[PDB]
This record gives sequence, C-alpha cells and structure tokens, in this order.
Amino acid sequence: SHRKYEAPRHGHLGFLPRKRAASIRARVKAFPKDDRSKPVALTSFLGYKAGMTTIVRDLDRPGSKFHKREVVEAVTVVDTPPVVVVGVVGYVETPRGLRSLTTVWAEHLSDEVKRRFYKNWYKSKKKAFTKYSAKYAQDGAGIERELARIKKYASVVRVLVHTQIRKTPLAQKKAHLAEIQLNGGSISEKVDWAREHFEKTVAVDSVFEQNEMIDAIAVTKGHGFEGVTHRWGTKKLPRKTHRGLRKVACIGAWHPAHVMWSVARAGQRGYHSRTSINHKIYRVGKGDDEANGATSFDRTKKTITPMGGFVHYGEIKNDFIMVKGCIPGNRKRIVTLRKSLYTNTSRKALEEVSLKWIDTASKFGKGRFQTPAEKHAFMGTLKKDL
Amino acid sequence: MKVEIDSFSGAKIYPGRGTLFVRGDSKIFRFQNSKSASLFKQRKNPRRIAWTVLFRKHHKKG
Amino acid sequence: MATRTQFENSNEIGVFSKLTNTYCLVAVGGSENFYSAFEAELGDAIPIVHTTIAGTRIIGRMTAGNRRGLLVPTQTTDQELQHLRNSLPDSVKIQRVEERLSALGNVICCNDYVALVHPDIDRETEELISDVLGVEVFRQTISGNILVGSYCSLSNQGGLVHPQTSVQDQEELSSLLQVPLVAGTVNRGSSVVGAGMVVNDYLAVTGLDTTAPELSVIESIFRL
Amino acid sequence: SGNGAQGTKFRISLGLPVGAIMNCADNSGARNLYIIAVKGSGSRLNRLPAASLGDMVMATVKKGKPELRKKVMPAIVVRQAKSWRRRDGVFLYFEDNAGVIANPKGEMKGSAITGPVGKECADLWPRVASNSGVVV
RNA sequence: GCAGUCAAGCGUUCAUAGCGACAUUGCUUUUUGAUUCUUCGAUGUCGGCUCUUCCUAUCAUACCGAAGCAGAAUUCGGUAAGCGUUGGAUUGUUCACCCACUAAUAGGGAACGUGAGCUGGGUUUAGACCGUCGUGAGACAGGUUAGUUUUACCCUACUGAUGAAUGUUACCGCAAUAGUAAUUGAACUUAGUACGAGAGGAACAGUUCAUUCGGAUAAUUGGUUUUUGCGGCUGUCUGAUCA
Repeated sequence: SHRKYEAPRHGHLGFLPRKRAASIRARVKAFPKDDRSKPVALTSFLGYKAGMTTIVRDLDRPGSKFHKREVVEAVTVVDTPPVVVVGVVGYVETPRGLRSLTTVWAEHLSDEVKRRFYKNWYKSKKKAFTKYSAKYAQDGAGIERELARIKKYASVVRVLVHTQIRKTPLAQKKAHLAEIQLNGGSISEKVDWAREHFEKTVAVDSVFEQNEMIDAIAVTKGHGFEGVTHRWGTKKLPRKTHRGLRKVACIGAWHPAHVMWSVARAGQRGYHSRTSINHKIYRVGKGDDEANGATSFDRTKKTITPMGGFVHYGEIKNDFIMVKGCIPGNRKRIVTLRKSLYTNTSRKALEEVSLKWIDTASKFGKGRFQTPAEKHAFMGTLKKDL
Repeated sequence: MKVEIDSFSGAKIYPGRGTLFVRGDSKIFRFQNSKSASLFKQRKNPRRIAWTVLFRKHHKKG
Repeated sequence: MATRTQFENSNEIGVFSKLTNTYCLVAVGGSENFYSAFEAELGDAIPIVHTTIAGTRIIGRMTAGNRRGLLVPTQTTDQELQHLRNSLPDSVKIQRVEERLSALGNVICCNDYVALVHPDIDRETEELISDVLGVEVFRQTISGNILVGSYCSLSNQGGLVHPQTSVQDQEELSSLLQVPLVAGTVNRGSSVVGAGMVVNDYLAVTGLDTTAPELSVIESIFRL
Repeated sequence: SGNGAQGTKFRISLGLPVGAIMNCADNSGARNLYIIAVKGSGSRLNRLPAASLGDMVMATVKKGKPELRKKVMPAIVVRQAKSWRRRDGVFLYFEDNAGVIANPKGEMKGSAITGPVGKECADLWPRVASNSGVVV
C-alpha cells in the first residue's frame, strides 16, 4: 500500500542524532576562508548572552511598502567583556587533517584560566603553570625555539583566548578557554601579532563593527526527555485512542523487520549545537561609554539595561553586541559570534542601519516606564521619602 | 515615533507595545497591556477603577 | 488632453493621484512611464509631490483638497506632514482632520467654490472644512450613494457623475453647483466615476481602457 | 494576493478558515457570507485553507436576497477580528469579521462598505479603497 | 496494464509532427484467473486514521529536443525522483462522483506496509424485523437494526543516557565515518514591447513578497496559570470585629 496522502516528513534528518552537546560551549566547526592580504585580525569572539529587547528603527528598502518608515524588531544583547589572549597554536596540514604541532602559553595566566584546569579549585595546590612559567627565567630560548618552530611550519594559526568572567554578572568565576583562528597574511606576522598580544585585551570594536553580518554558534536551551510529538512536531492522534494518544502510530512496515532510523522516536530535546547564520549587528556598545541606550533621536541618557535589570542575568556593565533577531541558546550561555563565511550581497545585508529607539522598560512585568526619572515624573510623589 | 496615551488607564504606550482595538463604529481604542484591555471587555467604567488616570483626575488626587 | 495612464496595472488613477490647480499629489509606487504623462504635459507649472498618506498607497482616496487647501487624516505621521508642508507652497492650507467617519477622499467632493460632503459627518468637521478650504460646504448624496467623492468627479468648469442617476437631481445640482453635469462612465463602463479619473483646469488623466466615446464626452464636458 | 491582485500583501494572521461565516459589510443585500476556499492557499495534509484580511475568498451567501443564494461567488475580507501584527509594531484587531462581495477581477458588487476597513486591504484592492469609508 | 517493430490509411498537399488498421514480439506481477507448494496443537481478516521508506511507467517544478512551434496555450519525447502531490459534500468503503483551491492535485510497493498503534463504520457468532423460497426446522455475496477487541517487565531494532580498561588527571583540538534541506508561486518592472493582418500577447536579468518545509528562540502579542500573588463572592465553622 502506498501512503494515500503523500505529505511531507516531520523533522529534519540532517540534524541527527538529536543528543546532548559536547559542552555548554559550542565548537566553531568552520572558520572564514583566509586571505593573505588583510591586517591580522581574529575570526570569531566569545560573548555571554543576556536577553532580548525591542528596537524601533527606520526600514530603508526601495521597492518595499515600508520604505523610509519605522519598524520594530527584536534584538538580542550579547554581553562582552574584553577577551584576553593567553596562547597560540599552529597546525601543520597533514593528509589526515590539521595536526597541532605545538602550543605556546603566555607568562602570567590569570586565576580564571588557572581555574579552568581544576575541577576542585579550593583543595588544589593551584600549581598549574608553575614549571612552565619557569621557562621565562632565561631569555625564553625554549619559548623562542617554539615560536620559531611555528613560523617554520604551521599552515594555520589559532589563538587561545579566554573570556573575563569576573566582569560578567554571572556567578561562575571560571573563564571559558577557546581557540580563534586569525586572518592576517604571512603566518610569521600572525604569530608575531599573537606574541605581541599575550596577556592583552581584545575588544569587540576591533573585530566586529556596525551593520555587519555575523553568525552565532551556541548550545540550544535544553528541555529534557521529550516525547515524539513536541520533539518532532508530529500529529496527535484522535481522542478515542487506547494506550496513549500523543505518539507515532505506525513505526515502520513489516519489512525491513527493524525500526528505521528515519522514523520519529522520543528522546532528548534541546542542548544541541546550533549554528545560525546571517545575523546583523545593530549596536556595538561600549561600557565606559555612558548612555548606551541613547540614539540621535532618543537623546535622553540611559543604558541598555532594563529597569530592574535583565531577567535572570543582571546588568550589562561591559561592551555588548546587539544583533537582529533571535539567537540560539538561552540566557547566561557562552555564545560564540563568528564573522560571516561568505561575502553577502543581498540588499537585506549591506543595509546601513541606525536605530531610533531602544526599549529599556522592565522585562519582568508589563513594563510601563523606560527610565525611573520618567516613572517619577509620571507617577508623582509617593508615601515614601517625600 | 509617537507615544500614544492609553484609552482606559491613561498609561503611556511605547512602540511595539500593547494592542489597538477598533470598535465597529470606527472609534479607535488603545490598550497598554492585557489588564486595561481585559477590563475593557468587561465594560468597566474607568472613572471608578482606582488606578487609572481618569479616576485620579476625577477626585483631584495628587 | 485626456491622457491614458495606469498605476502598475490599474485603470484607476483617481485612487492613486490627487489633481488640483496649484499642486499635484502622486503615490511613489510606479514606474517612469507612470510619471511620464505628468511630467510631459505639466513640466514646470505645478509641483508634483511624492508622498504617502497614513501609511497607505491610495493617497487620492485618503485626502481631499482644492486650489487653496489640503486635508489629511489623523494617522498621517509627522514625516509625511513635514514633507507635504515643505514641498507645497505657502498658499495651501494643510491641516489634519479629527474625525473617524471616513477617509477624506470619499467624503469630500469639492472645488474652488462649492463643497459636497458625506451626510453623516458632523458640524465640527464642516466648520474646519469651510475654514480651511474657504468653501461653503453643502450636503448632498448622488442617487443614494453616500460616498460622493467616489461617485462624482468635480471641476470648476464641469463635472462627471454616476451613470444611473435621475435627471431631476442632476438639474438640482446644476442649480446649486452652477456647473453642467453629464452622467457618463469611465474605463469600459466601470460604475465608479470619481476614482477612475482626476481632472483640473488643464488636464484630465484617465485609465488606459477608457473608450473613445467616453473620452470624447469627457473632453467635451470638461472643456479642455 | 493571488491572480488579479495589485500589490504584495505582507503576511498577517489567519483568522477565518474554511467554514467561517463572515458578516457581509456593504449594501449588496447579502446579509452574510460563507467561506468555502481561499485564493492563493497551500496544500498541507489535513490543514484547513484559511483566510485573512486582504485575501480573496470564494464565498457563498447564506442569508439576504435569494437571488444571491445557492451560487458560489468571489468575496474579499475587509475586517478580521483575529489580531495580526503590523510591521510598525502594534497588534490590532477589529470587533468582528467582515467581507465584501466582488467579481474575480476585484471590482465591487455593491456601492459602499460600512464600518471600518483595514488598510492592509484598501492598499491591496483599489476598488475596495474607492468604496471604503473609514480606512484603518 | 504498459511498450516496441512492420506499415496500409488519416492528417489541405504529406505513411511515420501527431495518429494508425490488418498482423507480430515482449515487459510487468498494483487486477483477475489457474494451481494448492507452507500454515487448520489458529501468521488477527476490509477500509479510514497515523507515520517512515523505496519504485519509476514523471502530474508539477530544473535544463532541454521535435511540431501541422508566429506570440500565447498545447502535444510528443530526453536526463531525472531532488522536491511536492491538497480542502470538502455522499458512501463503511477500496472504487467513484462532483464543488473548490492549486505550480500540480502522477501512479504504485513494503505479509493486498501498519489492530500488544488506534478506530470497529463493514463483513463474519449468539437477539430481532421484512421480502422471497421451503410443508416444516430453517435458507438467502438480499435489505435493516443492537452487538465483550487481551499481554510487553524478556531478546533484537530504534531513540536518547551512562560506562571498566588502556600510567593518572585535566584542558584545547583534528577528523575518518554516518546523515544533510530547503521549496515553489505571485505582483511590479521589462511591457501593451517582441511576435503578430488583427484578435491577442510572453520571456532573461532586477525588485518586493508569499506557500510548503526546517531550525531556533520569548523582546512584544496571545494561551496556560497552585507565585493559591492580590482583590471579590457564596455556604458553613471559629461568640462578634480582625484574620
């Protein structure tokens, strides 16, 4: 028998197996293709996701109905302390993949990447990178031997960086260590730049900029063990069913006498690696820059942190990337922003956007006021202080 | 960008927030939240609802 | 000259254009051949202004005006109003209208002397219309149609009305308006006559499918 | 949208599936309408073809003048009462459903349309804009 | 059921653009026969629902070839299943028929896929009614009505989830290999142009959107609401008030 109503599948076979991720930090599987012309810059960056807020901008798109006219959008604000470099690592291209030949770590690692290496920081003697940091007692001839071996070899050069979690209003205290490939020409220049930037800040005004398309790689919000209907979007069965309705009714045929992998089963939902491409930056905001949330039309001094703070996160007091639309992963996750892999000429991209109004009312109720000065102006004086 | 005042409560309604309602005689109604809307569908008089602006103008509050 | 023009496929230009004696209002969404019929025969006489009204692209049926004025609805943004205030001269009187009984294009059928409006619209609107346009506002319905801007085109020379219309009401409007009226159609017999075409002292733009027996009667009664 | 429509309608919410009985909103003598299918819809197993403001439905008439009954005609929705999102931010909705009877080309059967009319439709069907009273 | 060859004829004229008699050679195993080889110390038997996969003999879509291809539309064919193949009235229906949308509403397999998945409308137990036949008991692939559908805790499969051991432990990685995803339409514009006697009347690039699919999210909007969070209301009990 054939199907009798030849309808699409449910779900996607390319997103398989739907299991838990490797970590809460999602691997950047693919870095931008290098060109040996540009100055040395990074390819990706590590932020922590805060939460969303409403944006009013001016849609500017000829041929549309809303040309030169205001729209609202949702943006996610991802929080960014400046990320500090601690080491570099070169890869020799083999016929079995880019095998790492060496790694060089910097001199004075901070206590966060010193905390990454212990499951138990309190009991431990904190003795990671003592005997390695003894290699600076000389002029670094071992260390210069290592970097000369990278310059002699090592087709592609990735740089070990880490977040500064102590500036982030989380409660983690332990930074996330990661690699980011560089894009400069002449790999000697790459590893010279990385040598010059040991224990140095890297701020997002250098990597990212306004209007640019970025991708975002993160681990999905997790939801436990989930049955076959909300996991795969499958139909519920009619109400008259015995022994469970919310199921997949026919699993497979009689033959093949096994259950095919392609039928939908019940299991893990969430906590997957997801890459999401072509997200557009609307703000790159600086924490030392007061009045993040003002704009040329807004003109009243306020930051982007909503009244009462971001729900379940805290208060942005750092740099921040502020990107169009939803992003994978929930709040307080390590989110990896990436430069786009292809030059996009799409007229949705390459649009010079500039905001008009940033929402900063509370996200913890139906917020009615943007600034507490405006709440005090509207609501008047109270039973409290005066 | 306009900031339109509410119809029931007198609240200020920032863009992308709230709802709008069109009564069949083409009078346009604006609601800040689900509260003032779901009191408007109960046909409540705003002059006797204690937290609206229309009440606190009715009795010279403040 | 009755010039054949289409708004991207539409035989109705009166939905999309507003033709007065000192200014002309056009919608932005058309090719260069749509503006060819305007810029060829007008050229350097009146300002032609690209605008939208209240976020709509039907601006001939949302607004109403004469040589002396222009009336916009309430939902028009301040950018559109500022562009209309900047592009039009200081002789025109531009003012928002505070009513929710229709859009202004289908209420008002006016000219330099006498106005005709919707019957249900109120005195507080009528005072504002007679103040801004400087026009004595009268209240009449053509043959039962409560929308007189959709079913009557008016000019200072003559005017077109609804095809199924009694002769007695036409003679009453000839005694009142003091212009001659002839019941005719537009665009191969479409019953809507106000939105099928616009007119002023120099020009009468119609759709492409308006026939030559219709076109000859139009160019005779409007006397171009 | 569909064949005979001027303009592209940005997607709004679908609040009138097959079977819905809207209130005919003009002077054409029909007292109500009845959606039987939606012009431009899509094929998905066991899904109802639903309509919205601005769309063009195939409708019949269940009341009114008996000359209009028992014949399937085109009709066009002008009020929705299931709230959608305009791109300038606000969610709005009308008090009740509605529609106007028309030919396939979009030319209006009646003369004047009563009550408000969504500007999502007045931009899209010009003839409805001509016969409209209140827009938005 | 599908496909060839031959070729008399049809097709203004012309066997073969498309058709094709009279004959003749096959493929198929979704019909139905023929047989009865396994199963009668029982493989649960119709259909709908549900969901996955495969097959092309391709209805649509991609690129093309022929024409009795001027344009439009249509017909016949090639590579191709990648991707889609619908909403309803009646019937238990498979089948069918209309209404209507659509780009299109192509045809099939998988123990006539699928009942420890469902339903049980049908057929096929026991009650009853009628017509017919029979002397009667009863008989009707004749019609109508009411009629219990059991078990998974095993092994496998699949879906997720851990895990000993390779000196320990941690951190950053590489990649074999396995899967894969996007889809189609409409409007403006080209353009009332080309091609056309006229009637009619496109396409390529560009723009803006939309259908179906998919993956995510929660600012806003809607739902849920045992924050029993705040308010109110009933009946009764705390002597009343308060709670």
